[PDB]
Amino acid sequence: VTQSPRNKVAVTGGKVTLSCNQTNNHNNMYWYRQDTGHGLRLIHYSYGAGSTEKGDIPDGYKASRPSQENFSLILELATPSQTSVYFCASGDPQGVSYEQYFGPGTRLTVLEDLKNVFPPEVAVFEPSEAEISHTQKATLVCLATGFYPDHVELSWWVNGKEVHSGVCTDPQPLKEQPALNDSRYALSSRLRVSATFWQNPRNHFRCQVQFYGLSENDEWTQDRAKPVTQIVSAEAWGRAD
Amino acid sequence: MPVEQNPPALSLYEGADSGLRCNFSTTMKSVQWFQQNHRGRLITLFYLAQGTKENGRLKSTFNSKERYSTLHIKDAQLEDSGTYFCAAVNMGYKLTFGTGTSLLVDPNIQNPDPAVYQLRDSKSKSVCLFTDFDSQTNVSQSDVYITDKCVLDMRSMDFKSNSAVAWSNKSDFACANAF
Repeated sequence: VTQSPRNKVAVTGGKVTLSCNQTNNHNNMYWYRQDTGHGLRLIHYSYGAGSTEKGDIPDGYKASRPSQENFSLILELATPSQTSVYFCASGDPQGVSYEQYFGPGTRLTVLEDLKNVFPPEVAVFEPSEAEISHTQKATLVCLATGFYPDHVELSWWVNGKEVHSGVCTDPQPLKEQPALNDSRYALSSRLRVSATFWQNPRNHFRCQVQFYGLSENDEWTQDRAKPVTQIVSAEAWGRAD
Repeated sequence: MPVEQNPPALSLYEGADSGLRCNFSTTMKSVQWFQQNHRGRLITLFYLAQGTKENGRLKSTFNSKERYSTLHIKDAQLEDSGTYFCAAVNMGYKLTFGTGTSLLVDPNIQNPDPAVYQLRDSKSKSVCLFTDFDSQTNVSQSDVYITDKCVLDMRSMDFKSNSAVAWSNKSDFACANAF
């Protein structure tokens, strides 16, 4: 089950269409939204090609099943309460099984104004000589700051290849101004390597932050750079010191 | 509620076992268990119409008559962290979701040595690192920011460590008075 787009920023009152495609030839398709304290709740479903049915919470949404494969969710007039993670699913009623097959989810943010959208600033902080001397290990820190909405994907790249060990990223981004509504966010990550690996100047370290923002089709007439979906990186070379 | 999950949250140590519970208000036809990791993907662990099933280190039981389902995790690994959802199909054939059990797997720190280090920017904002503390340590705390902890696995050395970060733009900020 696939979903498109995977991330979307929309304005209050704008029209949003979320698409779902399945290759399982299942008669049933479903649209859910996930929210804290509610698990996943059914919005609309379809018991076959050309037809749609209201789910538990249909208000503010329409659905379209133009073929056996496609099921779309339409927000004619997006409202901030529709900010959520949307999951599409398929299921086969022909057999005895009630099992459902889920898409990867679509993160939607509905904002009153697109001027609140900001990409992150990214900085890499080099290891402490005190940590190296005491532990013969070296921790680099990546800091992604000032972004909005709060979803980014941070990864570490060493000598041009993504690393999958020695890393951890904060469970959640933090609010830079907790008292403020529409506060920008910060997120950090650590990469820990051996002291001898960090000390080698042939080794290159880069922190990459994938940000999901505006699309090409969004209008932008402000002075600052358009906060489109983009990748913001910071890098450091190893050094003996 | 129709589908109730217990506990709401769970902390466990690597290598430990735990049993998750799910209770129903009505007769259910089936249960589906999921793990949702940090990446947000809903991964099916089990689908059961009755009895018990095994999936690697996981085991699940469904009892429609007694209105419950269980999910057991053996020898917990760091990858088990995430939210575990229980969802069941009613006599109306609709899949109803529980609100999830949030599971966090903590490492067993072999040689705790809580330490605060100062790191400078690779370019021309100060950053403090708190690291190597045991998993029983809770990281607390206007112009200063302190993150929650995370565990990293230096697999090349079969070594795991906890850390948190603090930073500020303010002049009066020092790592001695940060955590």
